[PDB]
Formats: sequence, structure tokens, C-alpha cells
Amino acid sequence: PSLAVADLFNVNGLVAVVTGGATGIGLMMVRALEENGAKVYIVGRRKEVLEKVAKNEAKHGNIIPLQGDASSKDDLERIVAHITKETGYINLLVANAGIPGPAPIKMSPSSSLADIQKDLWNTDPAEFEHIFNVHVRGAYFSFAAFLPLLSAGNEKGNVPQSSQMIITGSIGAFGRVPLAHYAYSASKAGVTHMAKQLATAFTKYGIRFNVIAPGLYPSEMTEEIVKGTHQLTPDEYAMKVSPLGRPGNDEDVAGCILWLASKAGAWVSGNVLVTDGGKLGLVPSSY
Amino acid sequence: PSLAVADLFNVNGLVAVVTGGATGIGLMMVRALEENGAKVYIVGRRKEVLEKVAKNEAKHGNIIPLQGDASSKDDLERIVAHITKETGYINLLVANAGIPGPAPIKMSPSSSLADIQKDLWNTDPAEFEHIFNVHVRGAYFSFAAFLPLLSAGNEKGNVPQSSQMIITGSIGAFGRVPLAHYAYSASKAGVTHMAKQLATAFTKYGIRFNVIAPGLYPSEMTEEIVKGTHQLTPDEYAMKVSPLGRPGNDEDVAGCILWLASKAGAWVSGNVLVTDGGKLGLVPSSY
Amino acid sequence: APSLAVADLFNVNGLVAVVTGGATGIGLMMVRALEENGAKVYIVGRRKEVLEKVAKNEAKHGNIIPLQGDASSKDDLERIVAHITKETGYINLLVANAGIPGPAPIKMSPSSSLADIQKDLWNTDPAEFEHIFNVHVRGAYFSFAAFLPLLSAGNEKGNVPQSSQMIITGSIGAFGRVPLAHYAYSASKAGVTHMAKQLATAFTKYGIRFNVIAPGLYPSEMTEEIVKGTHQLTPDEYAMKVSPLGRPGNDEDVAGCILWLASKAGAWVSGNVLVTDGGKLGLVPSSY
Amino acid sequence: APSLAVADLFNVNGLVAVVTGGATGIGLMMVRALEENGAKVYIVGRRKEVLEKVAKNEAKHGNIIPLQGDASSKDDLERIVAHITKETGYINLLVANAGIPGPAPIKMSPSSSLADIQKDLWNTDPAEFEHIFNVHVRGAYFSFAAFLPLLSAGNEKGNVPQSSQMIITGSIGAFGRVPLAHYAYSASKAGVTHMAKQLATAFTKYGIRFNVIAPGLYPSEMTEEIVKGTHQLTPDEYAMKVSPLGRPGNDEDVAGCILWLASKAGAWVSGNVLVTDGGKLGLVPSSY
Ligand SMILES: NC(=O)c1ccc[n+]([C@@H]2O[C@H](COP(=O)([O-])OP(=O)(O)OC[C@H]3O[C@@H](n4cnc5c(N)ncnc54)[C@H](OP(=O)(O)O)[C@@H]3O)[C@@H](O)[C@H]2O)c1
Ligand SMILES: NC(=O)c1ccc[n+]([C@@H]2O[C@H](COP(=O)([O-])OP(=O)(O)OC[C@H]3O[C@@H](n4cnc5c(N)ncnc54)[C@H](OP(=O)(O)O)[C@@H]3O)[C@@H](O)[C@H]2O)c1
Ligand SMILES: NC(=O)c1ccc[n+]([C@@H]2O[C@H](COP(=O)([O-])OP(=O)(O)OC[C@H]3O[C@@H](n4cnc5c(N)ncnc54)[C@H](OP(=O)(O)O)[C@@H]3O)[C@@H](O)[C@H]2O)c1
Ligand SMILES: NC(=O)c1ccc[n+]([C@@H]2O[C@H](COP(=O)([O-])OP(=O)(O)OC[C@H]3O[C@@H](n4cnc5c(N)ncnc54)[C@H](OP(=O)(O)O)[C@@H]3O)[C@@H](O)[C@H]2O)c1
Repeated sequence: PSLAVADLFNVNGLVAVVTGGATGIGLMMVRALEENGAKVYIVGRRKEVLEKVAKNEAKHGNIIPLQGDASSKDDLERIVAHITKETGYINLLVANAGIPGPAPIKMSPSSSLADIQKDLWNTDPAEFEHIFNVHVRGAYFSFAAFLPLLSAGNEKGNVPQSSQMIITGSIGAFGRVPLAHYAYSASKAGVTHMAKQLATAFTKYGIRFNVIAPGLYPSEMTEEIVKGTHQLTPDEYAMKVSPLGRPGNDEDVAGCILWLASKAGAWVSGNVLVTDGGKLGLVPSSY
Repeated sequence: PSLAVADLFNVNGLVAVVTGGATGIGLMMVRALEENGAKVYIVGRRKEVLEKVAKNEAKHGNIIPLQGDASSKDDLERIVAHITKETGYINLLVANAGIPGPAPIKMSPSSSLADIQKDLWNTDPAEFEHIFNVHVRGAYFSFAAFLPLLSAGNEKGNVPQSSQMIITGSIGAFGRVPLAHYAYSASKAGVTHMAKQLATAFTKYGIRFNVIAPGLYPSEMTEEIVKGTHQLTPDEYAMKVSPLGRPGNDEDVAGCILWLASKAGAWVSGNVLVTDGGKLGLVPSSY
Repeated sequence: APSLAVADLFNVNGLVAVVTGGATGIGLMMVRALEENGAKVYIVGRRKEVLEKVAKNEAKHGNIIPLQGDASSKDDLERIVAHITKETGYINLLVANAGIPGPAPIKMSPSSSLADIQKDLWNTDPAEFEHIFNVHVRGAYFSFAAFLPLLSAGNEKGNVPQSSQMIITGSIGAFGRVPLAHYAYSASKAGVTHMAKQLATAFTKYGIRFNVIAPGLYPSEMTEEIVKGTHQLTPDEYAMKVSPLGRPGNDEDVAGCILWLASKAGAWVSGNVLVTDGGKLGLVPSSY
Repeated sequence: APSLAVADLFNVNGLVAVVTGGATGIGLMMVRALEENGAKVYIVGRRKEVLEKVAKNEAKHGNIIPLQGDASSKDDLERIVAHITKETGYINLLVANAGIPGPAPIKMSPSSSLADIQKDLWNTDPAEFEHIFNVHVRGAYFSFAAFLPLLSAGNEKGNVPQSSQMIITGSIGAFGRVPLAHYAYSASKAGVTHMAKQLATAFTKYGIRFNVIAPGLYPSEMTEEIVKGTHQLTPDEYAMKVSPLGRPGNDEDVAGCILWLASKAGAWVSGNVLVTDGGKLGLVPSSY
């Protein structure tokens, strides 16, 4: 019953997998996990980027890059086989990979309703379709693929906490003001619900499910939005970014992932972690 | 300020469109709407069924059958053009079309976890992908297609209530026990959220959005589940069907659609109508 | 019979109903629609002279029976139930609509320092607080506890095909995260809304359905002033403080809700939160 | 500095905290982790002798300062704030953890008639009701109103990089729709949970973040009996009344939550409901 931070929150010997682990939020996660004792497979579509981050960003050489398309049912099969070969188990799957939606439907006070349909109808049917394959379908099959590996990590018992899958949702799953496209938000709402359904099914089998629901974070997606923020009256930053007056950072993400992956988070299943800076309390939502 | 039921709840002169209007729930809607004064275009993929129901089921000959694929962006364009030709406006779009998901992942107490992945991984990637095109993408483009027609119904002013789009969700959007496949539920959660986002955007433009969230109803999907119910201890019917001891019926659906489409419902936007017989209160949910 | 006709579906002929706060504001619009469309409606208030006017003047068939009582007082409920258990023997529908406004709201004007806003916060009286909760939550609980035999009897007399039912007037303040009243009002409505979902979970299996009506802005005795104030609002503020449809609610809106849920149309509804808000909730920070 | 190291991220060195109910059960596990990891922790209870034991015996650095008071009493709060305003001058973290169990729960056994279940329902005492709401909701409000200067001061002293913060111990009973306690307990927790979201909406812009910890089953003074009872449960009932992970919570679980939200790790969290339930909520009817 040692309550020291270094004992509670370390992830020594934890074997983790992070899709989208080489940029933005996913990167801040693997940097937190590896610096504090873990072996973190990062899975991306760009073999570079995965490489550059495996070297350079590791502090102990425990970022193992592993190229794959987390939405492709067959790339998952080859990625699982490899990790079954090289390691035999994992303890933590983090479904963080994500795309931005179709272009947002712009509604400027000087847009007629006739113009806003022009926008609405232009949206391409194959995009708004794909965001759903990455965010929802892709999460489902990621779980289906690693479930033996996750079941094995419970048997090896290298960590006292249960095997666990974390899913990067969005506060867009609750924010009712379409700041992106209705498809990003709708897919995040869909994956957030599926996550609660999986915790309902599979916690009894010893695989806990949790959702991290981020506000505004500097990633490759938000690169431009973050640049734009520098041009906002305080009262706007406070409503579009955070009333605490900043977007999130490495340490914020480090706290979340380290809390839920360690023994501290060993009894958490079905939690939606809202790390938003307080933004959700300021926009119309359903949280 | 006449408060008589016949004055409040009539839909005389209302021009409505109901996808999936020729079977199950959608049928009970168009029968309620047409019997009480409306012109109801029913849109389906089977030209028959739409026909059989246009004759036979109408009581005033105001069911106009109109074949189309409500998910196909191009069939919507031809359906809109036709209704713009023949009528010029609509007052009410009802996105009721729906498919059942992939086969549910069965979890029988005598299934090992090794077996339940076998199930989970078998799910086809093109199905769990399509339910999302019908339920979410298909709803979006249905709104995008009829938005001029809905904007016109506000101008013709044949009814005092605003133009309105209703979307048939599901209590599966909140039920956390996967009674179907995680994709049905996840798509319904996604469309339910998009509906709240559209009410947030477009009520100010005079198009109200509402969701009907049905429990167990005798349709073509539930045909078998309803047969199976006859074999349940009361305490099971009460938890899998309704603690009131029956599934829903024509009059239940008639009440919902007639309430939200008439002047009675003229001030409702953003409501999720849960017509479930009380089931949701008995299963793990997030409502 | 499968009559999908408005006059057959939505009539409340022979329905015996009880409406607390039934003589002003929202509660009045409910009794006027229930009685006009065939019901016998007991209205329960404390101001007996207000009940008598409504019962004589607002009825169209003389079926508003005024009956003075304090719906929060456990002992007034006991005497009210008895009168009905004698004069009538059963009810089909209990409507817990009685409500008070909270303590004074905490003013947060852009030119208030945080030092000033505590001055406000701390001034709130502990009894106005502890009191809004007795009317809205405790008062609803005991109203249900008192009428439960009468509600169980209405299932036996079977004068209506729908189950016996209790409706509770909550608020969109149960989900709205910007307090337009005191944190006590909103917190009590959130509390009663949840208790209502818990009662539908318990008691639908025994044939008493529970539902919540969650109103936006409605002209009542509580909102009178706020409604007067609305007349000085840019369209854009009005669309956000009131409704993007450009009006507050009215008799017919309330008539639709209560007539839908009390009739055979609503006979299969239990655990629904009916949000009749004009779309406001979609515009303010909420948790709906 | 961007030290992504557990000892740098999650330490609470120099944090000045206040924990109501900090001498038993959950509140104790919080102070033991805050103090062991570097904080000065005022514990506020009514039983002064229980505060003194914990402060002498459970500290590892002698930084548990016992301080008797009634967290629901508006006037005891006034005297507590003053002591701290003199002895210390600021706080960084207020934890409203004090709580009571409700009235006796309404027993609904399969062999209870509905006539019997009203007997139960109506027996509930109007004061036990009106009282659970004063501790859980009213008591939380005035605790915030009292410490708001002290919380505003901790932002100025800047002994920690994170904002001043108030945490509120809610319950998964705020979402669980099957009442395992009285409808009053659940309804008060739902009410305080909502007020907490409303306060984060108001006061994060002024630099006081609000968050809710929502516990499942934890061994405290309130749950002692229930925990004893669990030892006679088929695995399947235990998985549903307790947790599908097969245990109730413990010191380390609570330590993780409070240390995550009070440290620099949690410095950007406002409006989060932390559900630490072992997965129970996913198994019972809920509204989360
Ligand atoms: N940043 C924010 O403010 C914010 C807010 C709310 C939610 N989120 C969520 O945070 C998550 C992370 O995105 P981010 O913000 O960190 O943006 P980012 O910097 O663009 O990271 C996205 C990552 O996803 C990977 N990825 C995308 N599709 C993939 C696939 N099919 N297979 C494997 N990897 C794939 C990309 O790697 P490749 O391109 O090499 O494949 C990329 O590294 C997303 O789910 C996003 O929705 C972010
Ligand atoms: N019944 C229940 O218990 C229940 C419960 C929860 C939710 N729901 C929802 O209720 C809605 C109605 O389904 P139902 O229960 O009435 O089942 P149903 O009897 O099978 O009705 C479904 C209808 O959808 C139509 N449809 C499907 N895809 C379409 C498309 N792309 N374009 C046009 N029409 C299309 C079908 O017509 P065609 O086959 O001719 O195209 C069919 O008439 C669905 O959204 C379902 O998810 C039902
Ligand atoms: N008006 C709105 O816009 C609005 C919006 C959201 C929610 N609501 C809710 O609607 C309800 C009130 O409706 P309203 O706005 O129409 O209020 P109102 O015009 O002020 O009338 C409320 C009625 O409650 C009665 N009442 C109060 N306490 C009572 C008690 N202990 N026993 C018996 N009767 C009692 C009052 O009659 P006596 O004083 O004579 O007893 C009064 O007639 C409350 O639940 C309120 O929160 C209203
Ligand atoms: N234990 C669980 O499993 C669980 C689950 C969900 C929620 N909770 C919540 O956790 C909180 C209680 O934690 P617990 O379960 O550990 O309870 P506990 O063991 O009974 O201790 C609660 C503490 O509250 C203090 N307290 C009560 N009223 C007070 C007041 N007016 N002023 C000051 N102190 C007061 C008591 O100290 P004195 O009596 O000496 O003042 C006591 O030490 C409540 O909010 C409860 O609803 C607990």
C-alpha cells in the first residue's frame, strides 16, 4: 500500500500499443509511457515519422516503430502476428489514430440559407464515410485484432492492472456546435458509445475500456487552428480554446495516459476522461 | 387558442416525406399522418411494397409512392426534383430508413473468450460500414437534399408550425448492452448526436430537428425477435421487451409522429423522444 | 380499436387527474387542456381563492375540482388523498407541477470583481436553499408516496386503457449549465429529474409510468418579469435567452405535451424526458 | 519544465489542501496520499477526536492539520476559513468529500406487495430527506462560497503552477437508476454533480476549476456493512453489486484519482466527472 507517486504511477514493464503514436497527441502519450518505463509499439502509415520518433524521442530506446494501417483489417492481422512473435502479449491498446472530417460546413452571419445548402450538399460521400472507418470501424477491428494479445497480458501478469484498451474520442462527441464537420463529431459520438458498450461487455473478461476526450491540443490537425488563435480577443480564446487561457500540452496528455495505464487507474472502466481546459462547459454540449 | 384535440393534433395540408415508409415503424407513421390529413411521400427501394401500401393502406389516397435509395446521393437528387415538380415544397422530412447491423456478437455463458474473438473478428468490414452509410451518412444527405423543399414549406406557410426533420434513432443509441451489433448501436448514437447538432445549427433558420428513439416494435427487422418473445418468463419479457408487458403498436407510433408534426409539436426542437415501454430504465444505459 | 384518429388517440375522456400548481402558469395550461378534452382534474394549490377562480371561470365542462393543500407538506397530502379516496376512489394521473423560484440568482456582470461575486454567493440564505429542494424533490417524492394507492386503484377501475402515470415538471435547468437562476433551482431540478428516472426504473413493472416535462421559457407567475424584459433584446439575444424560433411557449405547446403523455397515445411512454424548450437548450451549454 | 516523469508530474509538494470528511473512508485515503506526496492538508470533521488520531497517526510528515467544523453549517465555515486565513493565508484545493447516507432505503423484495412498498415509501422521514440535501448540495455550495477568497489567494501566491481547484465527491448514484440507497441520496448526488458542472462553467474563467470524483463501492464507515455482506455472493452477483473486476476499491485507487487531479498533471482539467467504479455503472441501468 505504498502511496508514493513513483510507485503508483510508474508503467515499468508495461507493454503498450499506440496507433497514431508518432504525431500530436499520440506522440505525447508514447513519450510519457516510454520515459516512465514502458515498451510502446507505435503504429502509423508513414514509415518515416514512425522512425524519426523511435530514435530522437525515446529516452530508453523502447519505442518500437511498426508500420500499418490501423483501419485495414489485414494490416492489423500482420501487426498482431509480429507482436505475437516478438513479444507474445500486450497490456494496453491505445486507439488514437484519427483523421479530420470533410471540410466543415461554414455558416458565416452573411451566408444565406441558400448558400449554406450549397456547402452542405457539396460534402463528398466517400469522405463522410471514411472518417467513420478510421474512428469507429478502425477502433472495433483494432480491438478484435489485439484481443488475444490483450488476453495474454493478463496471463503473463507482468503488471498488476488489467489489460486495457483506451480510445481517443473527442469533446466533439458531446459538443453540439459543429466546429468541424457533422461527420467528425458524429463518428466520435459513435466510437465513444461503442467504447461504453465494450466496457459493459468485456470488463468481466478482464479488458477494461476507457475514453480520453480531448479539447484543443497542438497536433498536425490543429496546426492551423492554433496559429489562428493568436488573433482572438481574450473572451474568444476563452470560448474557442480554454477559459484557463491556453491549449493543452505534453504534460496534460502525460497525466491522463499515465493515470489510466498505471496501477493508479487499475480500477477504472467506462470512464470518459474530459481533458478540455473547461471548454465544454462554455459551448452547447450533451456531457 | 382552441385546445381541442382535433384542432391541436390534426395534420391537414401537411406535406411530408417518410423514408422507409412502407414497412414496420415507417408504415405506422404514414398511416397516422395520411388518415389525419396529410400528403405523405413514401420512399423505398422496393417499388412494390411502396405500391401495395399506397393503395390498400391509404384512407384518402394521399400516400404517393416514390422509389429511391435514401442513402444514394444521386437518387435523392432525382427524388427532390420530382417533389419540386409535383408539389413545390414539403413541411416534414422523416428519416426513418434503417437496416440491421452485421450479425450480433453472441456471448453465451458457455463461450470462452477465445471463442468470442472468433465471433468479433468474423464481422465483415463492408457491412459495419454500410450501417453507417444508411443511418448517418444517409440521414445527412437526406437533409442536404430536401433543405430547399423544407425552406419552401416555410414560405408557402400552409401550416403554422415550422418545417421539420425527424430522425428515427434507437434506444440502442443509449443502451450499453449490445443487443444487436456494436455497429447498429454506434451508428444510432452517431446519428442521434448529429441530430442534436443540426437542431443547434438550423432551428434559427426555421428547420427544427427531433429524434424518435424506439424500443421494441414489430417491423420486418424484429419479425423473428417478436416470435421469440412468446417463449419468455414474465420477468424476461419485462426486461427484454417492456415492463408494461407488450411491445409497441400502431397507436404508440401514431401518437409520437402526430404530436411532433402538428401544431402541438410546433415548439419542439432537439428533443429525443424515447418510446420504449420503460425498457431503457431496466438495462444499462446512458440516457 | 386501431383508430389512428386524433380525436380517438388523444382524447382524455374519463381520465381522473391531479395537478399540483394547477391554477397558474404552466399547470393552468395543463388543466385547461385536460378538462376541455374530457378529464376530471383536481387542482391543488395553497391559495384557495386562486383555485376557486380557475375552477369556476376556466373550466368548459365544470370538471376542475379545486382542492387546497400544500403539496410539500406530508400531512396535507394525507388529507388530500382521503378526500379523493372518498369522492372518487381512484386517480389515473398525478402531475407534480408545483414549483418555486430559487434564492436570488448570483449576479455575474462583466464589471463584477471576484471579490464582489463571493459577496453575492455567500449572501444566499441557507433556508431559501434548503427550501427549494423540499418543494421540487422532497415534495415530488411524498406526492407520489401519498397517491400511490389512488394510482394503483386507477389501474383496477380500468376507466382508461393507459396505465396510471405520474408526470413531473422538471426544467431545462436540470441540464443547462449556465445558471439563470440560483444554483439551487437548477440543482433541485436535476435532482428531481433523476429521481423520476429512478422511479420509472422501479415502478413501471408495477404499472405506474413516470415521465418528465422539461420546459424552456413559458409565461407564468415566476417568468412574468423575465417575459417583460425580453421585449428589449436584439433578435440575436432573444434567440439565445428565449428561443431561436422567436417566441416563448404558450397554451397550445403545453396542451400538446400533456395531452400526448396522458392519452392512449402516450400509453407506452415511461422514462421520457420531454424537452419543450423552443430549441434553447441546443444554444446554451448543457448536459442533455 | 517538460519533465514527463511520474515524480515531477504527480507530486503535490507545497500544495495547500482542505478535505472535508478527511478522517474516515474515502476522504482519509485522499489525505494520506496528498500528505505522503508533499502537501499540507487540513481535514475538517465534526468528531474532533477522530481528526486528532488521523492527524497524529496517519501522517508521514506531520502535515495533516486537524480542524473541527460542520461543513454544512454556514457559520462553522466562517470560523474555519479565518483560522486558515491567519495560519496560512491561502489554499490551492478544496475537496468537498463530506457525506451522509440517506434515509433508510425502500425495500422492494420480490415478495413485497405494492401495498407494502408504499408503507415503506411513506414512512420516510421528511427531515432525513431534507437533510441529506443540506450536506451534499447546500453544504458543498457554502463550502465553495466560504473558501473562494482563500482559493483566489492561492492563485496569487502561486506556490503551485496549477490553478486553484475545488473537487466534489459525488457518486455513481448520480447516474445509477436503480436506487441502492434512498431516492434522496441519489437525487442529492445528481443535484450536486450538476451544480459542479455549473460552477466549472461559471468560475473556470476566473481560475477556479471544478471537478467531480464519482465513486463506486469503497470501504468506508457507510459501506462497512455492505462490504461484510458482499462475502456471501455468487461471483455473478458480486460482479454486479460490486465490480466485474472482482473487488471493491482501495487506498491506491483513491490515491490515483486525487493525485492526478490535484497535481500539475490535472492542471488543465475542469468539468470532468471521474468515474472510479470498477466498471459497475456499465452493468446497472444508468444515465452516464
Ligand atoms: N488535437 C486536438 O485538439 C484533438 C481534439 C479532439 C480529438 N482529437 C483526437 O486525437 C486523436 C489524435 O489526433 P491528433 O490530434 O494527435 O492529430 P495528428 O497529429 O494528425 O495525429 C493523427 C495520427 O493518426 C495516424 N493515423 C491516421 N489514420 C491512421 C490509420 N488508418 N492507421 C494508423 N495510423 C493512422 C496518423 O499517422 P499517419 O498519418 O502516419 O497514418 C497520425 O500520426 C484523433 O483521434 C483526434 O480525433 C484531437
Ligand atoms: N422496430 C424496432 O423495434 C426498432 C427499434 C429501434 C429502432 N428502430 C429503427 O426504426 C427504423 C425503421 O425500421 P423498422 O423497425 O420499421 O424496420 P423495417 O420494417 O425493416 O423498415 C425499414 C425500412 O427501411 C427502408 N430502407 C432501408 N434502407 C433504405 C434506403 N437506403 N433507402 C430507402 N429506404 C430504405 C426499407 O425499405 P426498402 O427495403 O424497400 O428499401 C424498409 O421499408 C430504423 O431506423 C430502425 O433502426 C426500430
Ligand atoms: N414557467 C417557466 O418558464 C418554467 C420553466 C421551467 C420549469 N418550470 C417549472 O414549472 C413549475 C411551476 O410552473 P409555473 O412556472 O407555471 O409556476 P407559477 O406560475 O409560479 O405557478 C406554480 C404553482 O405552484 C404552486 N405551488 C408552489 N408550491 C406549492 C406547494 N408547496 N404546494 C402546492 N402548490 C404549490 C403555486 O400555487 P400556490 O402558490 O397558490 O400554492 C403556483 O400556482 C416549477 O416546477 C418550475 O420550476 C417553469
Ligand atoms: N464509500 C463509498 O463507497 C462511496 C460511494 C459513493 C459515494 N461516496 C461519497 O463519499 C462521501 C463520504 O465518503 P465515505 O464513504 O468515506 O464516508 P464515511 O467513511 O462515512 O466518512 C464521511 C465523512 O464525512 C464527514 N462529515 C459528514 N457530514 C459532515 C459535515 N456536515 N461536516 C463535516 N464533516 C462531515 C464525517 O466526519 P464526521 O461525521 O466526524 O463529521 C465522515 O468522516 C459522500 O459524499 C458519499 O456519498 C462514498
